[PDB]
Amino acid sequence: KRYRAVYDYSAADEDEVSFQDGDTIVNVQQIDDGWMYGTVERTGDTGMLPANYVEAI
Repeated sequence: KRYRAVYDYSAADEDEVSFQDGDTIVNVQQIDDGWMYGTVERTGDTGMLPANYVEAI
């Protein structure tokens, strides 16, 4: 269920999350081909994140 961010990402809107390279994303569920939903542990931010910006741990 855990992923690691490989690049920084800045949320475009309220439903996305922001994160930094190296952040762990947990409780990840897949939404579609482009997008997952999960929580950036370090900030507590939960929401949509682009799948290309993370990798499964």
